[PDB]
This record gives sequence, structure tokens and C-alpha cells, in this order.
Amino acid sequence: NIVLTQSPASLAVSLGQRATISCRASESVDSYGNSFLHWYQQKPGQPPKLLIYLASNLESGVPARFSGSGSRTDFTLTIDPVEADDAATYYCQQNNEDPFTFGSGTKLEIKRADAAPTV
Amino acid sequence: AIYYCAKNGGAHAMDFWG
Amino acid sequence: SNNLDSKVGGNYNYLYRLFRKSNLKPFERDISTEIYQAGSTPCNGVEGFNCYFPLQSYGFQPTNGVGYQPYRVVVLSFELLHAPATVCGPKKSTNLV
Repeated sequence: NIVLTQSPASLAVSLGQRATISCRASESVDSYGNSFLHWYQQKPGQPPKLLIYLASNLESGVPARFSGSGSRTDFTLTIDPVEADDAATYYCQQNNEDPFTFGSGTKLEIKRADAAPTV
Repeated sequence: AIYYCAKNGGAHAMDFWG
Repeated sequence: SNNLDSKVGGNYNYLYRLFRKSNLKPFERDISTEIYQAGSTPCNGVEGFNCYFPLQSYGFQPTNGVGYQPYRVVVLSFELLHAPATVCGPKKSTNLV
């Protein structure tokens, strides 16, 4: 049981900024040609979707703001620029070692423009 | 919590969602 | 060959070898044609739960660029022996003198 300490826990960001989502892990490395993990986006009122698998291959359905890199053990998810679709929790999936544990989660909030309620 | 189900993908990931 | 070999999701069946222990002879085929796994249990197709190929794979996607799509390359080799020539072409069309 590897507790993937994901930092930060919760942070409200605004539009046009750069959020730093770090995933701490140790296992594993060198699957077939790389040593990266999977990234996801879990919304509290919507089923999640896969952003990018193995951090080196193309996949449709993801916005272009999700990118980044990382080392063999630690990884970093960079959201730049922050749009108004980041009100969700992000995790990292261990894909090589049993049990396939996950991160702690970074609950990001959107500081968008002001809006009036419906009357 | 709100549980979800997913199928295994090609590169050992959760590609399919409901 | 994007409409012939590639499919939805990417075709990762074509790979290449980084380094070979033995030396290669001219007109010799590699007998190691079986796709091995990372562990002991074979996967028989797609990868998962530590059955990866140690050889490096190519990126063959249907939405890829024109310089990265799978291209079927056929090398037309030529040789000459003590036997007379048999294969020749083309020679158009129907002349006689």
C-alpha cells in the first residue's frame, strides 16, 4: 500500500494562471519505453475522463491546457492556461505495481468572472 | 462516495467510462 | 497504408530492435518472430499487467502527420547468378523489326 501523497489538497485558482499538481510516487519505472503514469480528472457531478495515458501519446477529448513532464519517480501536472472547466479533482494512477493505488487529490476551484443568478 | 465503473484500456488505463 | 494497416486507437504491432547480440548475414530472416512478454504469462494481443515488449514500438495513429503514418515499404533487390535472367520489365509495347 503506497500512499501517493498528492500536493496540494485544495486551492482556488483564477483564469490565466498556472496550477502545479504534483504526484509523489516510487513505483514503477521502464514499462516498455517510458516511466510515466496516467492522469485523470474526476468531477463531483460528472463521470471522469482520461486526460492522457503514459504522458507521451496522443488522445482526443482532452483540452490543450493539460501538459507537463516529470522525473522517474515524481510527476507534475501543469494547467496553463487555466480555463473554466477545472472544477474537479485530479489523481495519478499507478499502473505497474499491485495494489494500483491513487493520489490524495487536488480539488481545484475556478475564480471566474462575476455572474448574476437566474430570477 | 459516488462510485464509478471503468474498463481496462490498451496501455493499462481507464479509457471507457459510463 | 493508413486505410490498410492502421485502425482506431493506434496500431502498435510493428516494432524495431535497439541492439542485436549476433551479426546479420545478407539475405537472412530473423527466426525470433514470437512476441515475448515482460514476465512469464503471455498476454496474446494487447498489453497489461506487466507483459510489455522490451523492443520499442512505432507511433502508427490514423490522426497522425504525413511523416509518421505507417508506410508499407517494399525494397526491390536485384542480383545476378550463373543462371540466365528471368525477371525484367517493363517493355512497352508491341514493336517488331
